Amino acid sequence: GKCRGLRTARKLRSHRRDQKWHDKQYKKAHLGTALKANPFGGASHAKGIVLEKVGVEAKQPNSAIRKCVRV
Amino acid sequence: TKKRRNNGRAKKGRGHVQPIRCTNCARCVPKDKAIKKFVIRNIVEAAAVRDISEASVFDAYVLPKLYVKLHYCVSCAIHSKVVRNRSREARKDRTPPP
Amino acid sequence: VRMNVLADALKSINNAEKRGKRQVLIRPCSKVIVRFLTVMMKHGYIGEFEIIDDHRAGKIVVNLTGRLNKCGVISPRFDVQLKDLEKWQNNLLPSRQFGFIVLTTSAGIMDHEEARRKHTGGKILGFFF
Amino acid sequence: MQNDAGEFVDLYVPRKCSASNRIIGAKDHASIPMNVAEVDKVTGRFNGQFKTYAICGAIRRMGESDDSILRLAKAHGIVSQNF
Amino acid sequence: EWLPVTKLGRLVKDVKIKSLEEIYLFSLPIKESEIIDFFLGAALKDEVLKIMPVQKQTRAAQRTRFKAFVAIGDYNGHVGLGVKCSKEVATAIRGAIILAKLSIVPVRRGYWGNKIGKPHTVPCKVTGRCGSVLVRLIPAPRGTGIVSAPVPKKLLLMAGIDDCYTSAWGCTATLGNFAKATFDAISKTYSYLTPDLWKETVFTKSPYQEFTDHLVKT
Amino acid sequence: MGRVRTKTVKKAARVIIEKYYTRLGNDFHTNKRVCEEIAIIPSKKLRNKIAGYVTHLMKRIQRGPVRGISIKLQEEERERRDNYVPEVSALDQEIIEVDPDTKEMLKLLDFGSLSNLQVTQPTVGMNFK
Amino acid sequence: SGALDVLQMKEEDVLKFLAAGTHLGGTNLDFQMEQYIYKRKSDGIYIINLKRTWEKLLLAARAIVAIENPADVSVISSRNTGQRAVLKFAAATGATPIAGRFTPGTFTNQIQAAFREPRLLVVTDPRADHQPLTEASYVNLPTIALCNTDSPLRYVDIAIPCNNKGAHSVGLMWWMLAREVLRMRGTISREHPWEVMPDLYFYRDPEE
Amino acid sequence: PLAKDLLHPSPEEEKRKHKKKRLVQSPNSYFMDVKCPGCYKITTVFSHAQTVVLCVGCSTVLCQPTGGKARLTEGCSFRRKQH
Amino acid sequence: RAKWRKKRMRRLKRKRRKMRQRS
RNA sequence: UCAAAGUUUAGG
RNA sequence: AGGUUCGAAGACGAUCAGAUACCGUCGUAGUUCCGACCAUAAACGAUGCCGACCGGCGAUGCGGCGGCGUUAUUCCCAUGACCCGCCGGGCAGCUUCCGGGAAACCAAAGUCUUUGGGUUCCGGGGGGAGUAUGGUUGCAAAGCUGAAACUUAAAGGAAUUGAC
Ligand SMILES: [Mg+2]
Ligand SMILES: [Mg+2]
Ligand SMILES: [Mg+2]
Ligand SMILES: [Mg+2]
Ligand SMILES: [Mg+2]
Ligand SMILES: [Mg+2]
Repeated sequence: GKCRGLRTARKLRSHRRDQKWHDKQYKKAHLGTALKANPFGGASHAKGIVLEKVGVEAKQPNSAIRKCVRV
Repeated sequence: TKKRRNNGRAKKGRGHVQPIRCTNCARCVPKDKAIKKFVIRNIVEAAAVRDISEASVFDAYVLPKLYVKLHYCVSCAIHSKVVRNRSREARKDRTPPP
Repeated sequence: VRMNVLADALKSINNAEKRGKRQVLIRPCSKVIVRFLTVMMKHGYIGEFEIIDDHRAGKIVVNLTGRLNKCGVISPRFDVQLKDLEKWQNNLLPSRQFGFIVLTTSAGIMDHEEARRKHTGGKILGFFF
Repeated sequence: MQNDAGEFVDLYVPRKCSASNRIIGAKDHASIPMNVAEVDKVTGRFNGQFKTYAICGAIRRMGESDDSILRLAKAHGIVSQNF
Repeated sequence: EWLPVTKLGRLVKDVKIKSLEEIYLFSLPIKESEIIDFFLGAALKDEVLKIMPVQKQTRAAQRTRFKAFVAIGDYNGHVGLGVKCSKEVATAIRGAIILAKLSIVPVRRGYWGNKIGKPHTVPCKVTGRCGSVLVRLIPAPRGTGIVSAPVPKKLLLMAGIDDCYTSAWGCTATLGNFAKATFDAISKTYSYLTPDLWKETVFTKSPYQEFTDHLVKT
Repeated sequence: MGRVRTKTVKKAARVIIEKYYTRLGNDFHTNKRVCEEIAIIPSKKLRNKIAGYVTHLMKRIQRGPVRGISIKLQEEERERRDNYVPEVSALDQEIIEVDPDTKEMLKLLDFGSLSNLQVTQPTVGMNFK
Repeated sequence: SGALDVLQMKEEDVLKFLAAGTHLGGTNLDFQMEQYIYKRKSDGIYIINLKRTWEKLLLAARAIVAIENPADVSVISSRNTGQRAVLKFAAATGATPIAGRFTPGTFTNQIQAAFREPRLLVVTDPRADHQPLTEASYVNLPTIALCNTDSPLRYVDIAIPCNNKGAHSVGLMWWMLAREVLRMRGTISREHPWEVMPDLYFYRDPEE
Repeated sequence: PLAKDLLHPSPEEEKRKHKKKRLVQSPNSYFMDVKCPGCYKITTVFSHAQTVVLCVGCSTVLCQPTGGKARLTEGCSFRRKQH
Repeated sequence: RAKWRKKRMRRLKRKRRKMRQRS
């Protein structure tokens, strides 16, 4: 079971520390990784110039063209 | 799901057993596993027994018997119908048939 | 190993009460055990017990009366600061009406209510109701 | 049950097993209240008044009811010193 | 018209037992649904919590039949939680109501701290669980309301529990199991053996004894 | 290779015989006509069939009792033959046999009546594994 | 029971018990029944404290007597020893018998033809008469039962330690239970003997 | 079951326990005052001897110490009575 | 099959070790 | 007292 | 060092549309012994280790204790082999409304919302992936440690009715 005792604090708090990385949402937000992969460099929106109107094709159970813009 | 408390393999307190080559498929099997008929059997059988009793020299005479321990593996045991399958309840009856 | 004695004693009497016993024999014994059990007696949860001296640790036999729901123990023996005792009794007893939190103190072993009266924090031990 | 005024409340007050102080529930349908008749002393012969004992549904199914009943009798002087 | 085919029912019809509190006391099972409706005439209201449609597979397509979780309660000390499955939903609901009626139970209620007025919240922190879904009720102070999920809130209201803090864990989403858990919690509210009890019991006759001369009907 | 009687025959036959045991007999055509009068059997074929089984139970009855039927005279005969009382067996003459383990039994309850004491049997080894 | 003066042992009763052999129990002792035993003999047969038997037998009576209308003491045998005895007991006592093939749910189903809601059951052999015993836990039905060494004491509120195997002892026990429910209350002396023979209650294995 | 006087257990069910599991942990063993036939000196042997006990005159051997209680040499009587 | 996908992967790793040892 | 028997609209 | 048997590779014979496979005939490494590596398996009870308590029943293996009768050996002794007990701790079993559990099941997987005996390891939708990358170990084969982008609404367990 758990470490539980009274001068454990370190083991307890450090074990939590090591595990927090196994969380998915947290590793996203703490390894820089995703901010690097964001085109919107950690941003709510981004201005960008259109350079071709591209029809996207929808995923199977729906059939439809989705008219996107290459920015 | 775990089909049997046993695991069809009466082991328990060992963690290794010597194998057995099956007396049919030649398959390898744990000894603690594997269906095992012991077959004592009159050599001559019902048909000729009286024919040989007639035409034996030795007066009266008790014949012999043929003694064989088989070692059927699971696959083969079921095929030859040494052992049928059973309902989940009837699986837990380790008395033999008569 | 046999690490904390109190914690197995109370567990022994809680197991007994659960199966509907009349008396129950708790094996290694202590001051603390006898002080905890007496507190449980003063509020009528367990009946009058006795403490068999072998010339060693000792044993204790305790007569129950089916009033004792759960009698537990808090390891570690955290150090409750009287301010904090309200929180404990919220998240440890079943109601603001019965149940006790026995915490050892300068002043001695007792339930929380005596400790609040005597205005004396001290380390937690367990609880019963 | 009483409120702070001393006025009783709570729509009833449950029975409670004679052999475990264990409150016999609203819907414990394996319970028993068992009337056991007394006698006059000089003649035997059922004498009006009873001795009653409730038992929880748990104890019965545990298989411990008859020992517990037998113990309750011999406290109350129905039964007479089995030894 | 009611022709009671039980012993208990016959007594109730003859105004012999004055309250269903007497029936509860001796754990005599209520079998006939007329007894309960008689004793709780009005106040008793039936709220269809959910209609889950089940089904099962035939060689010939599939059989589909419905399942009506009814609760029932006086908003004043008694609640039931009947379930019934039928080929057509109205029949499931009519049967569900009757099954709730057969398993209404006397909810204890308690005070919070200061013990004044009439009991309003729950006694001790009772819990009740069923098939993963655990429901924990917690006694709460006046005017809080029922801090709870929809299903329990509707059943707890029916019990007549003005104030309650609640927790749950498990697949609460299984409405039936979540109602059945909350039911087991408020079932237990009486069977918690507080000091408030403890007093050695009296023991009385039980209607089957008292009116055995009436039941040998003359 | 076929003709079993249905339940709709068997029942009618059974119920007929309960009531009109006396009228009915061994010959078929006799009771075939009895079946007509006492019972409103619709089809002639059904009648003919009920009667046919009715003979067959009559034959069975004339040779001990049948399980699924109540003939009034047989029940009265059963009542006379299960309220028998001989000169009594639970006294078991004078001299009842007893063991030393069942002697001492009596010494605990204070007795010394006419009962012969005898054992030898050394613990054999009960059943076989 | 109160084996205090009037309803004490007497020689003539013990001698009947010994003849039937209700003391001579079985080989398999269940840990509930240990309570009601003197010893185990040679071979392996336990012996049943006949005082202890009496006391329990008397208790059962005081329970059956407290039942204020005798007809709502149900009495049951599934086995072919008690079927006659329970029938004669019910005649003697004024009870209702359920001799043979107890229909599952006579104590449940409002609906049923053979619906009954008694205040007490009196079992023969709780090992065999097990369906009614369990139904006695859906209804709030206390129980008497003639238990052997083996007989496990599930649900039985007041066990009578006997030789429920042998038909004699079975009969004898029923006849004894009848005497004392009759004697306590009814139209029997105790000083005088009883007109009814115990041979009445015994099962007749096809003989004539 | 459901009720056992743990403080007043009967001696028929204390001797049938383990030497440690009794209410007060006792021993199962004893000293014996061994006589022997020739040499009149009465030795004082312990039931579980483990040593091979030679006499005080040192002529004979008293006990061949087995696993259990020691094996006394044929004509060698003895008395418990103590403590 | 899992076992064979491991063999696949261990052979392909072996090919990658071999490519990179050319530099 | 064990031959061979692979496949199955995108078009709801 | 050795090489009977079997037998990856390989070679033929069959079977098949095909069979580089299953069946048959050969047959290398290996299969064995000695001396060095390797360090992984469904290395499984898929169940960490110590400690406590909480129901029955029969069995079995070791040690001890007690007991009337057997076999005997020779005339008792000592026996040893049976017999019926109890104790301690073993491998397991059946049994139950112990109590758990999503359950199947488990006297443990119980004594958990009435949550705290101690302490280790360890998981956090499914894939990518035990991949890449470094570091390290190995003669090697490999092992240990071990990401990410990108992808995706499920994948998964137990159990029910069907169909096959
Ligand atoms: Mg292995
Ligand atoms: Mg080949
Ligand atoms: Mg591994
Ligand atoms: Mg686990
Ligand atoms: Mg926890
Ligand atoms: Mg993941």
